[PDB]
Amino acid sequence: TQQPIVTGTSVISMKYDNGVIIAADNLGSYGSLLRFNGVERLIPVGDNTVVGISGDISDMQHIERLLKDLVTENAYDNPLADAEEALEPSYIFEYLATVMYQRRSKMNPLWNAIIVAGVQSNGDQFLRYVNLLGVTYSSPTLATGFGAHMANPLLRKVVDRESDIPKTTVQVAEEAIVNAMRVLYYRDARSSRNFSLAIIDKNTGLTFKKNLQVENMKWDFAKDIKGYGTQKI
Amino acid sequence: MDIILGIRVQDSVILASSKAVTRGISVLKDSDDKTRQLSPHTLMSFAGEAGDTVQFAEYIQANIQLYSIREDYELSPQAVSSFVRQELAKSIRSRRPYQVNVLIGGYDKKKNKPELYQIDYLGTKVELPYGAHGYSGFYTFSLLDHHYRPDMTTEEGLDLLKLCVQELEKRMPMDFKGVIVKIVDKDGIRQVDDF
Amino acid sequence: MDIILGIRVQDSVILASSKAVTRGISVLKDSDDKTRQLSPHTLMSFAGEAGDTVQFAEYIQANIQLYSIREDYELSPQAVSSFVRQELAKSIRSRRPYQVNVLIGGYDKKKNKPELYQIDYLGTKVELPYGAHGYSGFYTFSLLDHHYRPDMTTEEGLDLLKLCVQELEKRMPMDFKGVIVKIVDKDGIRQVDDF
Amino acid sequence: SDPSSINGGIVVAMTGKDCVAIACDLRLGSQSLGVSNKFEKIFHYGHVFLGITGLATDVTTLNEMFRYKTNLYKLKEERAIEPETFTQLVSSSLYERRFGPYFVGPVVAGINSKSGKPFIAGFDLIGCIDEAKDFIVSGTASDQLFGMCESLYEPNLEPEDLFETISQALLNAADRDALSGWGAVVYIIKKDEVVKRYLKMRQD
Amino acid sequence: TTIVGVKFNNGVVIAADTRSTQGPIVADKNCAKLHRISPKIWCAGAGTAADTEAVTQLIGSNIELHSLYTSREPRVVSALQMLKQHLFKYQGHIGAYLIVAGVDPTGSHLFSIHAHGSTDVGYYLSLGSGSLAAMAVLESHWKQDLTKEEAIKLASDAIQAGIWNDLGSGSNVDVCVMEIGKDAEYLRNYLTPNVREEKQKSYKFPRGTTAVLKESIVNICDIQEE
Amino acid sequence: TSIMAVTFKDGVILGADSRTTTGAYIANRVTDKLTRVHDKIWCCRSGSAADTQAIADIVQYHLELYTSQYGTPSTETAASVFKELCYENKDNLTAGIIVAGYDDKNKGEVYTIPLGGSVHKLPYAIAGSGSTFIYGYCDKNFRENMSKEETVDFIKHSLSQAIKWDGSSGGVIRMVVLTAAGVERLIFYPDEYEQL
Amino acid sequence: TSIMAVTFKDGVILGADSRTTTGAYIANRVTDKLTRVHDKIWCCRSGSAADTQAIADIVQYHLELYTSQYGTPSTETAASVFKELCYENKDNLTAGIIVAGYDDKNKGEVYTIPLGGSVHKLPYAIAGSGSTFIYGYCDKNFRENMSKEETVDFIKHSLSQAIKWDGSSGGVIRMVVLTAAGVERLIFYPDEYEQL
Amino acid sequence: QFNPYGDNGGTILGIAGEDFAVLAGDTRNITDYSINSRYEPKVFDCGDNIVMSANGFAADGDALVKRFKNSVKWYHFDHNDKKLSINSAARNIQHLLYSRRFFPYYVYNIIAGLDEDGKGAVYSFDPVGSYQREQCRAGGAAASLIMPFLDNQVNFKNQYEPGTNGKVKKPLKYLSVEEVIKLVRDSFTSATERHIQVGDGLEILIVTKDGVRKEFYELKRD
Amino acid sequence: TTTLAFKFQHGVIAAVDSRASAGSYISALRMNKVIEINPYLLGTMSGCAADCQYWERLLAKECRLYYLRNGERISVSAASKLLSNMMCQYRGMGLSMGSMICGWDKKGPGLYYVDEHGTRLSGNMFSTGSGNTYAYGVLDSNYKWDLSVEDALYLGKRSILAAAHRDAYSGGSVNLYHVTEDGWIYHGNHDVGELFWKVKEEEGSFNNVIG
Ligand SMILES: [Mg+2]
Ligand SMILES: [Mg+2]
Ligand SMILES: [Mg+2]
Ligand SMILES: [Mg+2]
Repeated sequence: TQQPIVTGTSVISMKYDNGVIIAADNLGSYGSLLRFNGVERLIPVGDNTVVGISGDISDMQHIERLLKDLVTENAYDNPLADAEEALEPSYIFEYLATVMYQRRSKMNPLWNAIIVAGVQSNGDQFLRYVNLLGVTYSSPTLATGFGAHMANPLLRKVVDRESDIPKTTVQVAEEAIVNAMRVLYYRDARSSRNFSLAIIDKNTGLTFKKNLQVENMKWDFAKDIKGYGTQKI
Repeated sequence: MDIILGIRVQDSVILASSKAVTRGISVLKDSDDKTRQLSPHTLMSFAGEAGDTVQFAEYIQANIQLYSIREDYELSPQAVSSFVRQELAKSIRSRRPYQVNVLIGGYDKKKNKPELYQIDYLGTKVELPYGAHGYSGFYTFSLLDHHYRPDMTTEEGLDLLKLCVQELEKRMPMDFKGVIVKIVDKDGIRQVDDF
Repeated sequence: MDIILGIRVQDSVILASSKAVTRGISVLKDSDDKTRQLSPHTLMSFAGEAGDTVQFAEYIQANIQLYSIREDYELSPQAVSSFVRQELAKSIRSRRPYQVNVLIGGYDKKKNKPELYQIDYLGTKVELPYGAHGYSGFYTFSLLDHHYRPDMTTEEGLDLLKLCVQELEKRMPMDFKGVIVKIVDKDGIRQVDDF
Repeated sequence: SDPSSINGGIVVAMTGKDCVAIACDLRLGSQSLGVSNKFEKIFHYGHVFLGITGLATDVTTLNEMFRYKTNLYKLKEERAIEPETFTQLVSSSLYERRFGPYFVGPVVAGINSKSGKPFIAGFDLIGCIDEAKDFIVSGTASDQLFGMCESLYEPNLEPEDLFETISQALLNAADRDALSGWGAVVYIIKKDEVVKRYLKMRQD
Repeated sequence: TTIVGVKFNNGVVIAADTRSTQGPIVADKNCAKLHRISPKIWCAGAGTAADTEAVTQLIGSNIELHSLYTSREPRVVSALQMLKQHLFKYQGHIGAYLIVAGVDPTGSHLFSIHAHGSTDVGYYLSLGSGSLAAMAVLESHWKQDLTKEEAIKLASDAIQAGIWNDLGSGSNVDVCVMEIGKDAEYLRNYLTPNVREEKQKSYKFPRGTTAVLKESIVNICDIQEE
Repeated sequence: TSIMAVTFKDGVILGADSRTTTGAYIANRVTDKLTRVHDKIWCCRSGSAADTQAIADIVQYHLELYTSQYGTPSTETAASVFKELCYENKDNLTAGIIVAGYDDKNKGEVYTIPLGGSVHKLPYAIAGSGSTFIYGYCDKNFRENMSKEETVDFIKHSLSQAIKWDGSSGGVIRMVVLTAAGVERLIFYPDEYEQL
Repeated sequence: TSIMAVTFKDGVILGADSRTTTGAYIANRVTDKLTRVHDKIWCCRSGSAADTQAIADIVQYHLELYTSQYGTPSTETAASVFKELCYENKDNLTAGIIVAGYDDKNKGEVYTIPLGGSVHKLPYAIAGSGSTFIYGYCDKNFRENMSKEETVDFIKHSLSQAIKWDGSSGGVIRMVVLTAAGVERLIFYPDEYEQL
Repeated sequence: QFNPYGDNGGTILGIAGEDFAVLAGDTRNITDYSINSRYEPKVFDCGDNIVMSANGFAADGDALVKRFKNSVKWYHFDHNDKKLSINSAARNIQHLLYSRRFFPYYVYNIIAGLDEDGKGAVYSFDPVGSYQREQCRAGGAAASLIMPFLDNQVNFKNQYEPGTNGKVKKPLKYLSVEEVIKLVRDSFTSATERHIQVGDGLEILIVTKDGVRKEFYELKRD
Repeated sequence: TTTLAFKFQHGVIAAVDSRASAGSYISALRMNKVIEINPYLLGTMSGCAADCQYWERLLAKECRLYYLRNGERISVSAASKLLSNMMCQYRGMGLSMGSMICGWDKKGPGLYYVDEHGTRLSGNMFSTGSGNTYAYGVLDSNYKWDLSVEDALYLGKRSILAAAHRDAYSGGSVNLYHVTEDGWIYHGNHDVGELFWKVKEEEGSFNNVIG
């Protein structure tokens, strides 16, 4: 049993017609202190999977190394490591999900909430969640922490059920994700303006976007707000 | 001060109450009478926290005796029980409640009927053919449920009461030093001196 | 399983042990024998936490019976008591101690002397002319201090024991359902079937 | 310990066509011990019926309180109180003990003598009003009652059909509650006649 | 619970869901969370439901008396000030979390009030367990110079977000529109997107199914003449 | 919260962020923490919003009544009323207030009233959860008798850093300028102050 | 405690105060918190002195053994050994360490290892109880590729403020300069840095 | 402090017919007041004509189901591809559960299938391993809402025959699969109305001698 | 819960209720609280049903293995002791079990009470559960050794009824068992609701209850 120290907030994601999108801000908070501003919390595994992690950063760095070791180990005595026997999103997830549940079963968890996003060999979209308890679930939209409360409602307006996925384009999905990240910046006290976004498409592959910023913000209406009730000046 | 039983038969109410009083690990008394006469035809037995029981009982007694003198009239057992209930319901939300459970055995001279009321320290009142407080009912109610009739004589009620006490004496861990038995009927209140 | 008394008279040791066993608010048994014969001339009575008492007693019994067979010889009451003490002293610093108090009444055939040992669950051993565990001594020791002689007969010891039980029955809040009395002398161990 | 579940008991109320129904079990206990099988939890003040679950002493106390208040209401207003008005009185009376509440779950039932409109209402312990069209539940088996009522109930039932519906809702809910049962009473209420029926049920 | 408030061109609109819960159980599926303080001052309440009513009634009573005394129409700042001073006094023990909105001779106003007594001003607000779902919608679609129709749309869309996404919120959407120089229009069940589907079976019993022990007529009438 | 009040040549300027949090949720991102208790006596509030609002309202009432009887009160007098409330009710309050005001006689003055209810007159004062991160910056960059533009830049730069590091602080930077000329409100948005 | 490590053009400089407290008592006013784990790899220690000393000793042992087998280790490698100890034993440790070192290939590098056992490579790092007060100052005044004299002034000024505000920090300012030229120790006394 | 357990809500229901059996459960997964998924299957086909649902803490439920499916696999290997009877599966699961008596699988489990005589069967478990065969059993969040209804409409409890007035009970006539499915749907529709953790969708698995069949129905999404 | 068992002239009777509760909610109306260890041995169940089921089924294993090794049926005394010894291993770990072991062996009919504490008591009559006090009252006042099988069955049946009525956590149905030297004989499941009214009429008891 522990307590998280350096933490990473929401990770948000959704499925669209040809793939998945996932995003997460570049902040490593130390309680209320916004300590580290250059933290990458989206970690690609090969060219078909991106693992987004929230929660304890030291545990994230540990998981990051497990995945890096997983890639190395898969290549061992494997002539088809860059082909038919390459790592799949479902393999990577199930491995993590096994580790998370085992760690909680020893009462020494990895204090994280993880979302594995990717595209399978047959072109199917993969999006599934797992956390420190070893709890798993899948949905057209997934988000961790605050994203679960604020992002999902917005993303579910685009893809409310499974049948909406083919109707949703990458431009619409990316737009919804980017809007959600802006909302989280407005309302999550442990968020940052800077974030990373990754798209895994079954045609165009893995597009990893770094150094993104929340833009088109509304603040001007603040000038008119005065006092807390009766004050006019 | 834990065991108090009551049984309403044809023409009387019988109250049985233990004789033991314990302070610490020592039984101080084995002849304690856990009862007060509220009026000539109304008897109240009591059990609960030390001190509170007698103080409450005597306070009720004083109030009923005051009423009796003021109106030159004996209140019905029902009226007395309602007064007592209100006092306990009043007491439960006080700064320091009176932790007292009571049985009120009375003979209504107007209706010519015996009446037994069971009231706990919260002010929970119920009229019953037979009743008890604390764990007393756990041992005795199965026997009373089986043997009790509403047309029982006083002598049959006493025999059923003896069986209830014998079961208590067998299966209860605590020694309550037997019981004092009192009968409430049309002629008033009397004590069964051999039980 | 709370009351165990012992008294060493001229030519024998007498152990008196209550018959009650209580689970929750119900007395399950009123004929329980809280004793084990360790050897032909050594008897051990016991009291403490439920389960531990019998398990410990039987474990000791097995060990003494094993010794008896191996050496074709009966250990002295002193030797047995020392063995028992060590086991309890060992037990008190264990992960889960055995919460058991014992009295060991034995007749030493070599010295031709009765011997009573009192050992509590900590491994506190004392040889006494009379002993008890828990609160039993609080009621009985004043009588034993007054009436006890070392030249008492077995019959006088039993009479003094009856007085101790009567005082317990009067002033103890708990009903322990009387006692089983056993005598340990040169001829071995026997039970007094009327007490 | 939990005051709302020491004595046990349930009440349920339903609306029908030009009628209402209110029903209650008869049990009173001290946790595991059954004490009385004649502890009725429904009372009436004129043509307004009030069912009260929860701590028995408060049930008795509140009945005596509302008897007091409705008797004065009538002397001053020169008319019997109506269910809508009484509902507000119960709410008011409970909230005046906001920080020392009565541990109860009241249920009002009746028919407005002027409009003829059926009325039922439920409250929490500090008087929050739930004015439902369909049914109201209260007690230790409220979850069970919600489940029965939600499936058995249908609107605009006739008096003799409503009786069967409410009776079965109560009975089967009580048979899944350790602290409810030992008998049951049902009131069938119409604008100028009320029938009270005691039900036969298992006594365990 | 999910309640919101949205300012617009010539007034203000508030909205709320209709679900009331006791833990995970739904006590009432069509609760009324929009309360009237005065004709053109309405509030929506979250938190302890008996407290949101009690406090809204009390202040509404005193507001009405104040209006009669001063021969003036009540102001929102008056309700706001009376509410917060009452709530502050009880140090959060009165679990009332309110959004107060209305129009008065001064103009149109929108405030929020927390149980400890703190107040806030804004053009758009949300409160309750579904406030985060609602606020997400408000932050995505709110703009300056909204029209009455745009504001009602935004308001009800924000409540819907709570209905669907929050387990503590559900059933229907209530709305009240308070425009300047007009009567306030209370739109009970403005939206009804959660009607129960027809059941597969009728559970109407045959008459005589229930076992009966006794029957009797209950005398509800008074003591009769003659 | 991040708040500060700074005296300069022509008077005094109050500065504040606009974020109010309930845990990690931003309950209000456009809060006005610059509160008026008199024409040219304002305060910056930190701590329990309920407590600081209730205090400020009572103070405004006292100074309004003072003015009716004895004319315009001093900034010192205002600070004394704040202190009297905060000190006598310290067991039931969580309020960290900075009082700033302009007289013609005394000019710009700043008083800080921390948790205990003590009073401290200062050239400038900082407070709130985000003040911790700018103690060094503010100590190094403060000068007495700065110009209006210099003081605005100082507050803007300071709160910019407090916002940067403190998660409890953020939103816009509000400022209120108190001089002989009158009362001027200023506002600075994220795109302006973040790039400093 | 107040500690920091800053990279510059020619390499890296570690800086620290010298105060160790047991409550409000200063147990040691001349502590050396700048610890050597290898010739040109040093660390700054914060947290439990027992824990940080035990860790630093084990690390020094690992790097000494590493050097015997594989030659001079990298600063990254040193940080990894620190991390491995701090992460795997996080339940029983209270250590906040900054690792700084000089390679000829990589030049000056700084790694910070906070409580959890995470690692963060940075241009500069600050830590200790007194670091809180200089987040703003350090962010505003840091530049990349400073000269030795500029970097010494930056550290001196920064820790000066940390000491000024933090009661847990004080004494002298120790510094260690790591360059191709070698290892230079510096010290600055109160009369020097207090008047800054 | 770390709490290894959690509550993912959900409600399940198993009913045994004369020659069939059903195991139903909602598809909603939740934590606290948030929805995780509107469609996260909870009832599984484990093979050998057995269906299973572990309701409660999803992680332990997924682990138990995973283990049982594995126990079926190894039963085939070890015993010459013999079919695992429903009663044998039940006893096996008891031992899977009791292996964690001191750190249980926080789930109430149900399995359904056919016995060796071809009759419908449902077995119900508690978190620690006790089990027993039943005709009707609802488990999970809204179990208390549903079970009274089933006592009434399946076993005809408290229902007597008109005219006799409580002297003659309503006879226990067998129910058809279509009749059972109606009671299942009405059970979940009612539960959805009054329980916040129940909703989104209903998935039913029907077991007959012909095999396992699925049926899905929408539920309210509020 | 309510369970009892007693020895008599022609063997031992074992009677139990059928209710299971999760707080106030009745989770089970029909729960088998008797464990058919083997054709000559019965076990009651009190407390954790899991622990009762597991350990008593494990006892059955040991009793069967005993018979195979020794070619002779195990005694009730030995069987009861194997069980108590299993309990003593998880002494303090949190098991909850209260069971009477009923059987017939060489020494005649046998009855032993065994609880998680490792306690092991021989006796003619036992009763466990939240409603044991009610059951004891009926038993103590009507029990004889000279009882007929018919009367004895009724006694155990009636004693559970007494508990089912008064105890809130006892009820549902009554399961009867009669243990002979040729093995145990099941005497059916008896709904309490139906049994109550039946007994009330025939016996005249429960006068206070209206029917
Ligand atoms: Mg019962
Ligand atoms: Mg240490
Ligand atoms: Mg210092
Ligand atoms: Mg909802």
